[PDB]
Amino acid sequence: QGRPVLLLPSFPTPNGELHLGHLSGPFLNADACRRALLAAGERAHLLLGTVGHQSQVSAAAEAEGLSFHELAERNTDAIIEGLQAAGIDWDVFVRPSEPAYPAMATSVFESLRDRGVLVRRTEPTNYCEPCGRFLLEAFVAGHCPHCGSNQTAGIECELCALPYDDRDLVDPSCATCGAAATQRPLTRYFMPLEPLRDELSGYLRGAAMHGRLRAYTERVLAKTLPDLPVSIPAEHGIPIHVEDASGPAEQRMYSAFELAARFLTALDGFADGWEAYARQENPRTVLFFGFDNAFLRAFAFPAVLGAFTDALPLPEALVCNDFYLLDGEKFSTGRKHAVWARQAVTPANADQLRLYLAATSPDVRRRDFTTRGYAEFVTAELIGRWQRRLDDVGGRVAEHFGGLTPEAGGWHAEAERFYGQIKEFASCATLDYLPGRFKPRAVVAAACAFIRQAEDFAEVSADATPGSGIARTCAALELMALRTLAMAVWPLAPEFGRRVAAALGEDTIALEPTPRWVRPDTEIKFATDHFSP
Ligand SMILES: Nc1ncnc2c1ncn2[C@@H]1O[C@H](COS(=O)(=O)NC(=O)[C@@H](N)CCC(=O)O)[C@@H](O)[C@H]1O
Ligand SMILES: [Zn+2]
Ligand SMILES: [Zn+2]
Repeated sequence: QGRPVLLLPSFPTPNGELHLGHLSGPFLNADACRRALLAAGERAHLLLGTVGHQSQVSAAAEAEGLSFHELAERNTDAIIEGLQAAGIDWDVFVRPSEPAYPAMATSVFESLRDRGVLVRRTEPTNYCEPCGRFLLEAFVAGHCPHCGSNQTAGIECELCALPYDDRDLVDPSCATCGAAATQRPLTRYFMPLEPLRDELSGYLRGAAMHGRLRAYTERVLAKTLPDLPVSIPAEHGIPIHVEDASGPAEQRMYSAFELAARFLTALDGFADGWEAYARQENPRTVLFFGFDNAFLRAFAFPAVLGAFTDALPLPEALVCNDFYLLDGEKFSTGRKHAVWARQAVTPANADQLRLYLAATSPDVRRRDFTTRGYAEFVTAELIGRWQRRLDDVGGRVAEHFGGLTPEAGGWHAEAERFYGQIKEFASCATLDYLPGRFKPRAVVAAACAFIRQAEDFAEVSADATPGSGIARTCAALELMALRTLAMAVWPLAPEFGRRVAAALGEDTIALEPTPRWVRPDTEIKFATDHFSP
């Protein structure tokens, strides 16, 4: 397949900086996926941005005193710096004020309205008379009807992500003044999703996702599908005129409806013409997101995108994660419970921190970050054992082979077994970086177990008869194993992988199931200080 791969992590909301939970979720997942795809010889492009309108930015802008626009651009700068600190690369980044964006968003609404996909509905909607505003998205507080959580923003429940109508939010209240909501009639544009039930079912049946997300899609599809809000009264946003409206006629595009337009604006800038590129290159698209975005990315995004265009296939894989915890409580921008990326990530610890977030990847469970757990990983595992193998193999190559990589001679049983272990590690790495079954956590665990297998084999190498062919084989295998480690961890620790690679005399290592020998006579000198405690 010569198809290019589009990696589309969630566009972070520019109401703050990124914390380590963000990194541990869609951003490290998408960057490591991209890197493994490049290492396997594919074309891979990560599309990013903070473009769009989220009501959280408007609300944060009120409190902070700034305008929506100032606050989004300021936080976009900070988000960009944290991503670069963590080694997250991108092929395009769409800022909140991208001039070509509103045309794109408007094109999607008008094209859906004109083709009959949308409706205008009038219903009683929560309103705050003292504040003088309708109570929706981030401006309403209340409880999810499915799970009872109060971690909501109108139709979005952070805990279960199960959809529901605005009028179903339990115990609504003004999120600004606390007053219990009353009501007012309002007329808004909606996109019904229940007509699309068969298309969405079929689309998701053929998409790749893990079982936790699959079972979520089944719970969603076990009830009727709410209408997706399209328009909304708000101070900021892409304008939408609502005809024959009870309530304000001049409204805005609801953020959830913007998802398709955010994607295509990014692709348009990356390709200089998104629609020609889509039809001529037939890209594969891979989504990365946290579980609070599960409805938005498994349902609302394909629904809107697929009704707008067929120039590109809908995303073939959905790489969903749960929330990273900090000392047992979720990383939270709002609640200011966080370790911030700009403050904590340095060139010296980027590789080891990415390795640790992957070793603890909150893939199907919320998992915990503590500074203790992280520090012990660095010193005991990465230094105490990964660094140790490099040194042990390196110094014994110096001691017994004049620092040159020997050429494998004959074999015996212990070499068979170790080579077979090298094959199982290499195989885990090629498979578990795949978009279709992305599990970096298993690659790190396979690395740790492999280091221990290599520690056993060092005993075998130490006891081979000096000067013999089997002694050469053992050393060639020990080098082959370190070459395979650098191959296997490169997507997560690219600087560490590149440095071990160059000590083995290679500028790049293909990501592949077949282990390779180190070139005989290659001078072997490893650095002693890859990681920093
Ligand atoms: N503690 C945590 N651990 C692990 N992942 C976490 C996380 N907190 C957030 N996330 C995930 O990080 C992604 C971005 O988070 S976010 O800034 O709040 N923005 C949003 O959720 C939506 N505004 C994205 C809209 C879009 O994609 O266009 C989102 O995919 C979110 O799910
Ligand atoms: Zn109020
Ligand atoms: Zn819920």
